[PDB]
Amino acid sequence: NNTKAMKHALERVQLPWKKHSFQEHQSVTSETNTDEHIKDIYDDTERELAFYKQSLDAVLVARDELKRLKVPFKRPLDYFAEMVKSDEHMDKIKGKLIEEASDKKAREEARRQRQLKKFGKQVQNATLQKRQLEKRETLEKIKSL
Amino acid sequence: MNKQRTLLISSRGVNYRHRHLIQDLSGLLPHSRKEPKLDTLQQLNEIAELYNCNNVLFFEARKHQDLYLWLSKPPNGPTIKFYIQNLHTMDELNFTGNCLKGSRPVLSFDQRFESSPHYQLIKELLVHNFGVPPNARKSKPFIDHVMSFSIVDDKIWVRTYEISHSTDISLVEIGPRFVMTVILILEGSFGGPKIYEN
Amino acid sequence: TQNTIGNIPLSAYDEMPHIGYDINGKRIMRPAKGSALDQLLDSIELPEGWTGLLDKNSGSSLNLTKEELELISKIQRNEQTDDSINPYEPLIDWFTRHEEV
Repeated sequence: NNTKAMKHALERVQLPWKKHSFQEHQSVTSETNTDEHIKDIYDDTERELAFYKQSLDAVLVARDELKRLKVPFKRPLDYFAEMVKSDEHMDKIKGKLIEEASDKKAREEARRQRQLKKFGKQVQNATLQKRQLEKRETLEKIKSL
Repeated sequence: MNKQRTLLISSRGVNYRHRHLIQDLSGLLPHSRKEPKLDTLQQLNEIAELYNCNNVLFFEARKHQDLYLWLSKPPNGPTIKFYIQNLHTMDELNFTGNCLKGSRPVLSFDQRFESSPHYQLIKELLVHNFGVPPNARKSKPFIDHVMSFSIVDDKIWVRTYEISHSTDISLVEIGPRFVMTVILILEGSFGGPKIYEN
Repeated sequence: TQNTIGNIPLSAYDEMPHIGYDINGKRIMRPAKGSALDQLLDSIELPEGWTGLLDKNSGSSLNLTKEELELISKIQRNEQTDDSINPYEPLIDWFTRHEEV
């Protein structure tokens, strides 16, 4: 595996990015980070965080570079175009999220209605006792004079 | 300044998951051309010439389990074969994506890309192959999604994330995600001596 | 393209004075600020180029030119399309020129 072949291939393929504005390149090399600091890639959780950080570094670099240039960065949200995910896909995802929320609400109601039914008689008795005690206290205070 | 085009070709046997992956790749890349099928290998270069296309992506598959990908410059450039194993399609509801179709992508390459000449070669190939030209016919002005590439354990991982703001920015994972290995590198487009072999 | 918008319904941008953003991200101000009389005239007597669907670059109807309509009509009734070619070229017998031995 001689490096000369790929070196010659690069000599023809490599473009003079350094001699042109970063807008043409539109690529950020997140160097200085060897990506060896990922804790237990096999955990399936730290790998995602490492990729998120590596992408955030490039995002910040691109934001700074494009702010150096005059190309707008933020989407005004007033420009409507063909989103990669069709409106049907977004509606389906919203429906899935609503289904998850409904499941959470159903669990909350299942963990409250049974207790309310069980304590309904106790709640009524406690309320009646409290009201009667308040009435007796008021009557005694009136009679105390 | 930068101007590039990509040709998408899929051989018989591409399952619906791989077909959806190719379709969403063609949507993320606005300078992409799609072809019906391919049968047999050097003919691929002619197809790119018919469209004056500067790049070609071929999704080979020996069996309908393991996807394979070829990235090359059709005229006389080298080609690299990727043995993709993991694959997540664009039709997954776990990721919420409002990315503009064909908008400018932002790349993210770690230091491993510069650690070897062939790593640099693949980095450049991804940069110009996946980097939409600023003045592409079907591109879009605003920037809404970014592309993340990280290589660990000798294989390159591909991730994509959408950007978001608030009333200072945040991003959420979008698009397909998979892992690609380096199998074989050829000096020429679908030919020549085998420079590198794992 | 010149508009950067895909196959999305034109219902949007009706209230705004622009139609999307072209390449490099600048507003495409709406030029179809016609008059009521012009709209009514084009409604009863539809223009020869009238096609119904609107253009992505402006709210005005994407009226087709008379040349395009001529080609459409030629195709629609089995007329010649690639003009300037003789439909009755003589049979140049290239193979008969040679003789077998």
